[PDB]
Amino acid sequence: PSLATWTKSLRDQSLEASIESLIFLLKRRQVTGDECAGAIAQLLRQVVAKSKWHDVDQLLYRVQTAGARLARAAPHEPVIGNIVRRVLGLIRDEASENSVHALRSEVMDGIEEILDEINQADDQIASFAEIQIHPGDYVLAYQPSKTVERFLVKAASKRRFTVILASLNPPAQPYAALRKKLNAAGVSTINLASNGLMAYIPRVNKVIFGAKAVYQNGGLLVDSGACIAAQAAHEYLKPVIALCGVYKFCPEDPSDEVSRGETTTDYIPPDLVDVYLTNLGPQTRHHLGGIYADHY
Amino acid sequence: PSLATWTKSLRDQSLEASIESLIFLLKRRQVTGDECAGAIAQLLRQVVAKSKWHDVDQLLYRVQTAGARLARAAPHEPVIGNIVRRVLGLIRDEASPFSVHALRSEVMDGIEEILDEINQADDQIASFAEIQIHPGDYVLAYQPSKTVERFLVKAASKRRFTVILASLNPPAPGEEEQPYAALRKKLNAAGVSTINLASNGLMAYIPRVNKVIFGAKAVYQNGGLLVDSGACIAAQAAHEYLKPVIALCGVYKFCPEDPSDEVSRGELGTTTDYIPPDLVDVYLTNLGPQTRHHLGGIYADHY
Amino acid sequence: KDARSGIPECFSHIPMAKRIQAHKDVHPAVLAVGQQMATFALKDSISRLKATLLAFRKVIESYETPKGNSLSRHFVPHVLNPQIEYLTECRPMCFAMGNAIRLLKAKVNKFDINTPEDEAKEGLLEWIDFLINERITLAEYVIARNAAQSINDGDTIVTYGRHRLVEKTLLRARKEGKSFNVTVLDDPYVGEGKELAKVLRHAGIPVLYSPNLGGLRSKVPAASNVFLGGEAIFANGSLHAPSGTADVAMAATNAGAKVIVLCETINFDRERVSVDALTYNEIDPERNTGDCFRLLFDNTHERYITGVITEI
Amino acid sequence: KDARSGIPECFSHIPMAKRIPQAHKDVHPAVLAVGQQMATFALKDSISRLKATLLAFRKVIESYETPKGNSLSRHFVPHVLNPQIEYLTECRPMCFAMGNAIRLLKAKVNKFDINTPEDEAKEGLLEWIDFLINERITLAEYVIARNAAQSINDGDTIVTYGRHRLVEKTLLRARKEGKSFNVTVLDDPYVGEGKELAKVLRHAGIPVLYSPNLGGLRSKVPAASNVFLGGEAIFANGSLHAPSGTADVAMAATNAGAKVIVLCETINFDRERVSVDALTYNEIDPERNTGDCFRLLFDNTHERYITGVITEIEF
Repeated sequence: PSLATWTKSLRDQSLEASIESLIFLLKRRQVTGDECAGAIAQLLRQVVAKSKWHDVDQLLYRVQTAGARLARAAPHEPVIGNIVRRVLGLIRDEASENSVHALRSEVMDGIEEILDEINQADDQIASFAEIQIHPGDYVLAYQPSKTVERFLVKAASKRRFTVILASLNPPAQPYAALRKKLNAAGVSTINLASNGLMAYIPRVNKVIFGAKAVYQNGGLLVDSGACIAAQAAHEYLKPVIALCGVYKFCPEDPSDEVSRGETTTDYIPPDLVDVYLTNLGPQTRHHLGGIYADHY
Repeated sequence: PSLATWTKSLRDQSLEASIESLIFLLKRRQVTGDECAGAIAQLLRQVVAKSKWHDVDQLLYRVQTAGARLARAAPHEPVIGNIVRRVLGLIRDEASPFSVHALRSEVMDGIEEILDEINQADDQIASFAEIQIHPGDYVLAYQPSKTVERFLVKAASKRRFTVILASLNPPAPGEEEQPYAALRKKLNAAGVSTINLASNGLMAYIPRVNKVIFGAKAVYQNGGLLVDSGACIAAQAAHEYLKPVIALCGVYKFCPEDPSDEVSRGELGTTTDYIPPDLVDVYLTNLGPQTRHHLGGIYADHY
Repeated sequence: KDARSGIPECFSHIPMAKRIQAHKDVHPAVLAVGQQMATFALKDSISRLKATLLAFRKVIESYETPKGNSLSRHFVPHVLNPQIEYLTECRPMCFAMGNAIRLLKAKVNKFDINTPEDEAKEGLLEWIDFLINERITLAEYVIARNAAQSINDGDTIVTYGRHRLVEKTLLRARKEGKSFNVTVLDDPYVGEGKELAKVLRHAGIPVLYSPNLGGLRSKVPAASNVFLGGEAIFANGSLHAPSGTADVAMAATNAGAKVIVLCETINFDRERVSVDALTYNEIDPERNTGDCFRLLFDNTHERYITGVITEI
Repeated sequence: KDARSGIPECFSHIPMAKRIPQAHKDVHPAVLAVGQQMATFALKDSISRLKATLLAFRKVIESYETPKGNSLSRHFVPHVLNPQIEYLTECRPMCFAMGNAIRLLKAKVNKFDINTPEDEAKEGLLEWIDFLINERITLAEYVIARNAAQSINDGDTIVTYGRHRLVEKTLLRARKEGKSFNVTVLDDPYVGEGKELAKVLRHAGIPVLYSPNLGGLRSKVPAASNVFLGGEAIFANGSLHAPSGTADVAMAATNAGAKVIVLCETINFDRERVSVDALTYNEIDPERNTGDCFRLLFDNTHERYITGVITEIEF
């Protein structure tokens, strides 16, 4: 139903059972994309811990078979692939540095550092909120991700401003906990029950949303309907800010099909995005390319 | 000297003396905006009263001679020409077995109605202010003429909003007083927040404002504006951020032709600037909001 | 309580439909029609206009001038105006209603005391009939005609929500033997576009339906032609339309797709100019509150419109 | 209460020169001097500020003597360099050049170890300061001026805003190359430095048109014009941090169809920070702090309005 129990119990179950459970969770899709990255890292770490391997290439085979299965599980989230290849890169680096046990525990603790990097990514990003948001600002937060919500909260701790909450579809009320967790901080919130944001855009000062993925060209994978906000914002020259962790930075260009069409998720071309905010800092497209070199 | 005093002389003063006293007054540039138009009307009325005539043709001759002299006097105000041209039209449509006295008193009272239309154009325009300005709006009023100021004042009465005051040049060292103090206190009384910018160049502040408002000295057939200097920087800056640009102008300031290429360039005066029609989104008049295609028609009405 | 209260300050100036028994004497027709306006049974401006005109028509023929008075002095102040204001407090009037009313009162005050009652009343009546026939019915027929002739075989037509004129156009074009594809986009908060889709598929038109505006760039290609209807067109050339319209229009414009608006001349507002959606708008009666807020209409700049098709 | 009070809410976050409240701590006299000329606004160019600061720090370094117990790497940055830093920073908010140079300086300091002779550390730092001044500032200025100047040709009309050291030297060089051209100088009526630049150009023999303000801007920036602009810094996203009014001229030129060329040393390039609006990184005028009369020193010019950037880097 949820899986704090699974993370605690991940060690207890046979590796395969855990993998199947992870796949089921992915199919359900309940797990947060941000959370999704953490699960992949952890699952692969315990793969390394409990898999049958006796040389380095074996590691590469076992984490790629696992990672591939995990990739078929949730095609919608490409962060999985990134996490997998990052783990692989680490193993390769260890091999280059180069006996199974020492390698085992450096790979495992490397994965642990990936894990906690992922977990403090949100607050590290939120540290820039005070700079990006000014007093009296009007912020259109579209389908706010947990990254975005905590961004807005610590923006709220040191600034007084207004948040405009836009969602693609009506509830089958949204963001209640978030919106007066915001009013408590003294931030005004108005929740838009409109699909199509062209009417309200001139009144907001900037647009903020989380990204599920970032491609080489600067393209984004976002929630559906985020692109209408992005485009509407772009025509009125309102700054578009994407909140994304470095692990979500893809070394792949988008598929042509993805570029051509999305829905579940939508694609935003790089010309519609003015700022990428990451844990390492705010990065330009050129700088994005730069950290891609850093990341992989 | 005093505009009002010149008025007294006009009532009891010789026509020629009053003519070139109004001319000296125009060249000094003490007369501002709409008042100029009204003065022209008054003068033209007095022309008709004492204007050496026994048929319509010299009435037209002296109203055009005088009007030519006032037009030449102040090239920066083209409203003069407009007033003159309407006075002429007025004369020739009430030209048609009667004594001139009948014509003179009818032309003169026609000019009085020109005059009072000129005089309540501002309130008529301001009646649309509550509609154009919204609660919580941010309004960049650039170098506000009194037309703009009552627009804002009667906007203030029924709305809560913020006015940002921009001026082209810094206050003169002699004045030792920062500007629009009167406007700013009548605005603060109404509960309207005001910020006065000592900035040349408004690009930094434009994204934050919601709309730009300024008075126009003239409106041409093509939709071009003659404005105070530096209004164009506001208009363009706003245009790039897709901020609505609203020009406040009475129908009398509407010129019936496209601007001369000297005006279009910006060589006139330079105290005044030209704004091409693509930077102006709304023309607000006493009759209402008029837009580009519709302009050609109303210029026909005026003359 | 005050429905007006709780509206965010930015949107305070904006009018809202007040649900309303507890009314002044009014004609039964006007009562009915006004209350179908309150329920939002009729939200097309043309349907509202037509209903109002028929109601006013029966109001006119039931009217009998008091003895020792004139019809012209008596009718506008004591009879027509109560109907008008009742309607205004059932729901804020659309431009069509306002314009038609202004025209109607122009014809009432053309009248004089020496004008007998009998010819004046049916003067008003076939004035109403002429208005309905040539400014509404014939106008619709002609617009449908012209727009259907604009369509060519193999075209992909994109529309937003369900608009009466767009529907009549696509249907007419289909019965002319033309073959084309229609993409119907919808407001998930309204959802009428779905039933539009069902109608178009009943006639044999292939339809792709999207419940919302997500993935918009995908389904508004440069090759596509976008057909839109509205409530009115302002003097500066911008389109007053159901919310979400401007988004489709802009998306299409930046795709390179043609954006064609269909509109009757009765809906052109020469007098008023709007530069933003906030100047002339209406709040959703149920979503007035700050926790859940929605505006019924949006403004589409002339910038995003390729052409307008009318009867004229 | 305080000067900060009375600043409008939208602009609360923006820093302002509070000057000196003067009182001198254990700061170096050169640093003291430079700092109070920063307080006076005698030096308002980021490059002049940087260079003065570098000479001050240079004299701080060569007088510095390690305590016997302490090591130069361990003791100098915490107890010597930092006091200078905060005194200067509290004379006036630091421009990017100074910040960058400081971070580089301390980068070079922490490479140092306890087992390093102090003399070797000191003229390591000193030859670094000299190299920085010679190749980042002086030579850079020369090369930027030359290369930008060859872009100018006979019969051209050049437009510039205010007075910029790089622009002034570029135009002077261009005239000294025997080229004949026209310069239109636009000014901030609140600053008014352009007039002097205009006078200098006349002495140079270059005909020039002076405009005290940005009125009638459309008139004097034709599409044929080439506009040369200088600034204080360039952000990572490519936008120009410049004296107020710059973005206005840049846009006017851009939508006129005129080419916009920015002259800048690489020191001023900030690869870490991105600015999308003038409010993110700006400084308030100490005299125009009040709501009654308000002014911001800088504005942000989007890359949309920049045709090209010319720097010291030739290849």
